[PDB]
Amino acid sequence: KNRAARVRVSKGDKPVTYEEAHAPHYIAHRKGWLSLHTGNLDGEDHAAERTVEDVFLRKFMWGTFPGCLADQLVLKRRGNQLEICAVVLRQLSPHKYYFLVGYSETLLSYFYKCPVRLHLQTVPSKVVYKYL
Amino acid sequence: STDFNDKILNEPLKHSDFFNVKELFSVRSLFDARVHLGHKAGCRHRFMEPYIFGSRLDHDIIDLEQTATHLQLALNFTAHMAYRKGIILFISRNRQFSYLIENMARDCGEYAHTRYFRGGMLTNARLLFGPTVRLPDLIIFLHTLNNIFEPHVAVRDAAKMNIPTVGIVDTNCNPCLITYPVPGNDDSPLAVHLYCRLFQTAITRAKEKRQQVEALYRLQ
Amino acid sequence: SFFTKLTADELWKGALAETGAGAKKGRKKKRKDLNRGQIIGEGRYGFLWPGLNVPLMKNGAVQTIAQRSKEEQEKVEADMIQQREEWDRKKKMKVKRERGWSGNSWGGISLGPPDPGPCGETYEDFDTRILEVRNVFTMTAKEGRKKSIRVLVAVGNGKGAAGFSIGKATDRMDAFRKAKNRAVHHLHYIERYEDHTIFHDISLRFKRTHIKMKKQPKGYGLRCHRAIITICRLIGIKDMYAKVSGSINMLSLTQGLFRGLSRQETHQQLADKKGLHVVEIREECGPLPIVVASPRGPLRKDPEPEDEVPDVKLDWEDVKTAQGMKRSVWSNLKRAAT
Amino acid sequence: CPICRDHKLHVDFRNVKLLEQFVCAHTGIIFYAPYTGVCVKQHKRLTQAIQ
Amino acid sequence: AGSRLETVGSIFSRTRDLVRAGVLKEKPLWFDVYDAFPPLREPVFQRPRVRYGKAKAPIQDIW
RNA sequence: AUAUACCGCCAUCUUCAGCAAACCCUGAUGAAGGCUACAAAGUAAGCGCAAGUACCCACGUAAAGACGUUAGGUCAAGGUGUAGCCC
Ligand SMILES: [Mg+2]
Ligand SMILES: [Mg+2]
Ligand SMILES: [Mg+2]
Ligand SMILES: [Mg+2]
Ligand SMILES: [Mg+2]
Ligand SMILES: [Mg+2]
Ligand SMILES: [Mg+2]
Ligand SMILES: [Mg+2]
Repeated sequence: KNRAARVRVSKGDKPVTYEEAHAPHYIAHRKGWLSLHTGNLDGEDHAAERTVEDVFLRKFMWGTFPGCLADQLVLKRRGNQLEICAVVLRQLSPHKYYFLVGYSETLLSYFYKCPVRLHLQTVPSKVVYKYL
Repeated sequence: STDFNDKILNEPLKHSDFFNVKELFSVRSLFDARVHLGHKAGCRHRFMEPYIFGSRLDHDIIDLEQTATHLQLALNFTAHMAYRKGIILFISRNRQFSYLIENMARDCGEYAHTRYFRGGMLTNARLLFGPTVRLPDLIIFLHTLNNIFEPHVAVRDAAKMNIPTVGIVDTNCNPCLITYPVPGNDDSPLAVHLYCRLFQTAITRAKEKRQQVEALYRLQ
Repeated sequence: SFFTKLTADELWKGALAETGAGAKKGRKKKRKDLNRGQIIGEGRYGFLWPGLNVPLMKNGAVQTIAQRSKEEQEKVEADMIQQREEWDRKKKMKVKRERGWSGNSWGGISLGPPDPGPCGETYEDFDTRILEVRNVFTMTAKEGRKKSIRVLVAVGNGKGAAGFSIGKATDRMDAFRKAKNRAVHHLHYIERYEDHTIFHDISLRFKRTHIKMKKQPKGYGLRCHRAIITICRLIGIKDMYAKVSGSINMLSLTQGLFRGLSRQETHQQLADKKGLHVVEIREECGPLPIVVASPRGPLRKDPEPEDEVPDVKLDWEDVKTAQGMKRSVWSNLKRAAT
Repeated sequence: CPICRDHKLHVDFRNVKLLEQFVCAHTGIIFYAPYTGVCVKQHKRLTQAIQ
Repeated sequence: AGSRLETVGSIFSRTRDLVRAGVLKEKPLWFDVYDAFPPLREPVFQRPRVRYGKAKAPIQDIW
């Protein structure tokens, strides 16, 4: 039986978001890609560098906003600008959210030599698409 | 409001026959309607012996003497429930009279279930209709046997749910669990028509009397 | 390497092995929270960042990046250790469960009032007692030796209303819920003489279970099988003797007991049936008769036959006890209050 | 036992309210020790106090 | 709630007993009507049984 | 070392349409069972199938294929529990 990125059924007790609910074979069918950049297009270079940068960005944001991330990030690249659009929880105080946003922006900008804008969309709780 | 509700509800219970249902039928009328013809002696159910006048050429004769009193009580109870605005649900799996019973119920402003009785329609009502559904306050079996001659499961379900049941019990029917059994024929069109007419008349009389009494008091 | 790091959820999934080949048929560890005891912005270096882990404004002005002394950081570490220990102790404590008929037996354990009904009906006056818990199995086509919990629960209000229900479920709490909810819809009403005992001696044999219940005076207590004691407490019976013989299957005993108690005939019912007064002779009250129940209808003028010798079948055990020949060492032992 | 677990419950012949709890109200017989769980010493004290 | 033990007593008996015990907070709509005009036979359940020995149906032939 | 502790990704029936929580009922309230359409106690959210989608149609091929079985494979993708070496 297939296991890749599938949330196995339960007694209607586990909420799941759109991304978690939809399985890999739905990519580009019912769900888009979490990262958008020109690396993977035909005849485009540095896909490996973009992939490594994206992996580090995810592992960094998840640890910097512990538990505060409601759903996976969305990475967008335009020229050199890097936009990290995140959906977070309305638990941590706005002062701490702003401090973390500024810290992350500055550190990522100085680490990857490109402007980085971190956009936050706050929700009361993890969005529930269906109960599995 | 307590005095108003008391004089509206308890008052008819002070009278032996508040709706004069006795005028709706006579033993001669039942005999003409053929209420007295039962099934063969072989098809006789053990609990219908007290209501069988005898056997004529291996065919049972339901004692219309007893049927008269039983129908008087059943019609009085039905009229009281209709006056009190309870929900009356007619039931019959006889496909011949399904349409007639449905029309009679729709005309008298009461409910009818002549179709396949899905399981749990009474015991599981709070799930099959919503937690706040209201169950029938009286169930009237124009035919207590299903289409395989076993007792209609609605009889057992109503007994479980504490819903009083008026019911026409033939010689092969089981009258133990029917609250008000009216021993009589249930397979002839004349008998079925007489039963439907009597119950419709009783319900309409009760409702009109209820409205008249409400208006009479509220005018005061 | 950093790129091999995973999340706490995946790590705990891999570690606890909650799922696996063994767990399917039952062929030790438990999860812990490693994020509760943390404040965003606190690290081993003991840095104080304004706006994240220390207040941003002090004296109405922005604070500066600071660092706790070595000893101050050690103090914070000791405080964190103390909080961790307190949480660990709060987990170490255990519930002082009241035990039923035995320390590790479910029988006699109280499950509390049944849940309120869909129509807002409340049964807070009721109490639920577990009488049996079986781990019934049944081979399946693919799942093999499936495991299920069969539960029997008695629900009663101590005022004559009491019923019992069977509960089937894979989860024990699910079975408890099912049984204690299904019981309230199957309530009997048990007539109690003087609201403390049955009206007359009851002899019955439900299936292969014989029940011999003897009416007893006030203060006699419940000298009955433990399940019968529980059911009597639920019903509202305080004084009664009861002996169970033959198969003592708990479900059979419960069903037969409820049948007999429901079928008992009241003094008023007897008076109406026989058209005569019901007279009670109490030894403590001397010859003074007490008219416990009288008929509603016309009292009979017939004095009723004064039989010289009855033909009722006598229980050999009862006759033996009356004659005193019963030497059973176990009979009439001193036992805790019931 | 019940008496030894509450030092304020002093068994004296004047504490009739406490003594009445170890005597059957309906028959006036002092409960045997296993009925209440009282140790033998406190049961003997209770018997003497009730008498 | 009610008492779905249709095989124990009659609907009237069960309803009356629960009301007396206080389980049923309010009497059902039909209770008073029934009490005022009870049927000739209490609708107590009764399991049917076949006549085995010399017992026979006391049904006379109409001649 | 341990796939006989696991995650992770999978083989397998599967070229299957069943799995179903929560209710209700039957069996005297036993394990258990719940089927008759000119219908007789089943109702079922959810998952799967299906549907929808890619390829060239609406076809076909892909994809998908639940719950479980074989303690099926992988400690040698990587991580991880346990145990073990640490000149
Ligand atoms: Mg017929
Ligand atoms: Mg122990
Ligand atoms: Mg394996
Ligand atoms: Mg395969
Ligand atoms: Mg394929
Ligand atoms: Mg498909
Ligand atoms: Mg293996
Ligand atoms: Mg191998």
